[PDB]
Amino acid sequence: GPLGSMKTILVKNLPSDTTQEEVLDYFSTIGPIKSVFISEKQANTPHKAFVTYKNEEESKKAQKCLNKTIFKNHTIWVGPG
Repeated sequence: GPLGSMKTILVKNLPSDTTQEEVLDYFSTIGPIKSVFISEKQANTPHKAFVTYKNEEESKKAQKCLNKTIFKNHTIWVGPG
């Protein structure tokens, strides 16, 4: 699609001690990633991170392939930014 922001997806529920490199490694299974942002923790809210893919085709596939997968010992949710 035409909007570059779409290449950035939201990852919910990563463990609090997860590193940016670990996110890179896990999400790079789908395709190349430009950047990883682990957001500051919001009060009373699950952890959130944003992964920006090089290609929208791969960000879409990541949502399908990685939603409700098990990252170490946490289930994670993956969807649109």
